Amino acid sequence: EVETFAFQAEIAQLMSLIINTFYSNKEIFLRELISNSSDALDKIRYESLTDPSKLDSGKELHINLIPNKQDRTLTIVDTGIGMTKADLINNLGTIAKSGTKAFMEALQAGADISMIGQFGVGFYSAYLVAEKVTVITKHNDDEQYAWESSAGGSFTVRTDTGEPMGRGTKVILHLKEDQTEYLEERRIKEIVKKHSQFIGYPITLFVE
Amino acid sequence: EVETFAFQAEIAQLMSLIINTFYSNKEIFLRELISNSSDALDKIRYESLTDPSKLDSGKELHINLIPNKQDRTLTIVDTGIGMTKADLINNLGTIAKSGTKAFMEALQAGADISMIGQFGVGFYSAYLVAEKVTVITKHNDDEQYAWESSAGGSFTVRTDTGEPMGRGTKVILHLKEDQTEYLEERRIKEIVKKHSQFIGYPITLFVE
Ligand SMILES: CC(C)N(C)S(=O)(=O)c1cc(-c2n[nH]c(=O)n2-c2ccccc2F)c(O)cc1O
Ligand SMILES: CC(C)N(C)S(=O)(=O)c1cc(-c2n[nH]c(=O)n2-c2ccccc2F)c(O)cc1O
Repeated sequence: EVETFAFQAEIAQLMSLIINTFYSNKEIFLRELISNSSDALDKIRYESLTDPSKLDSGKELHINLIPNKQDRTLTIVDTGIGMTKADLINNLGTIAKSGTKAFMEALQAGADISMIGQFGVGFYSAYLVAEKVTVITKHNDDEQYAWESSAGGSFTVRTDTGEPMGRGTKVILHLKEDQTEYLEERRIKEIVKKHSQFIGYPITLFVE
Repeated sequence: EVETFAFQAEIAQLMSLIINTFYSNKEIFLRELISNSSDALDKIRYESLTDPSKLDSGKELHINLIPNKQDRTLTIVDTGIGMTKADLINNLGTIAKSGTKAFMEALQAGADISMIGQFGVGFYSAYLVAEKVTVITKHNDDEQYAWESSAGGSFTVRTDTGEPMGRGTKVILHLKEDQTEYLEERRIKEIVKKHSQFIGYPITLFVE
């Protein structure tokens, strides 16, 4: 059922860098994930102009933010194009290798972790606030997969023998014990207001 | 040979806004075009991981900046994925309509023309410095096309019965009489240094 993969050397090095560097402006993770959601939503919206049958798996194009104080998780849901088994494993491993090298070269030359997105490696900023990340994704042309990683050099991929979602990506952030502020309504609102105000899709913050 | 199209109402309105608004920080056009080149280069690099035969039309992934004082043109060449007849006409017309609406709504609420890229309509900033724009593009799965526009509500598309380029996009900016500074070596270098320093591809400024 569950397949285990070692991260490429440079990616594993970037994650250790993000987990061990003292950096207080951790809030940047939300903008990076929202921006990735928005790009998946654009990818599906564009593919639907030439082939209107790609919106069969969901007509609605949006982003949902779901805090869960009990489970200590923050979930970012989108109905974007989603990702295939190949994207999760190979594709987002090969494209990452290039940008990871450039970003660490930049940080060496005194750059900021807040610049991570300029290198296409914005996802890894989730390890600033999360101890484990679970990604549930579904692309039209493949099955539903669960990607998971607590860093430490490896990630797992399995078929999601769980509740089905129509086309999209659901990112589950299992927060570190001291990062519970990102489960607070006014805090999420504050971050979204200052970093993701100009997103071309509706962003709905869920209440508890 | 030559097909003439009317721009969608909102796009034609955005171009009039950019051509008529007094705005001195015109230099932003270069970053917007370079960033679009870089995204075309990423699109081809990613499509080449799953299908290595897409790099048959050129192995090299780069951006070339070519000033021509005689012709009063600045050319931005890339070897990115390129664009089809459909992209030039329909696809980049429909996706633009959404972002154009959002950007003008933002500018009404006191936003800056320098924010144009956040709306995916960064291309139209070329009309800050250019009186006419010629786009020569070539995608693997279509022929070579020439797109042209001096704004004024219309653009032209024709098959390029000219010298063939392998996969990519070549943007030719016919500069306004008072925008010749963008043909100067030190000026282009200055703009590239401060706005496009973290591009994941080699940018070569051509000498004259
Ligand atoms: C496991 C993966 C590392 N992520 C959770 S992710 O990349 O941050 C991420 C990816 C997508 C996504 N779906 N389809 C698609 O193309 N993308 C995508 C978008 C932009 C860049 C790279 C990408 F693949 C998303 O909707 C949200 C995300 O948080
Ligand atoms: C006529 C068109 C309006 N442009 C000259 S452009 O969009 O600025 C522009 C487009 C491409 C391009 N080639 N393939 C591709 O997908 N793109 C693309 C990239 C990003 C966004 C939208 C896009 F189509 C490019 O390499 C350079 C550009 O200056």
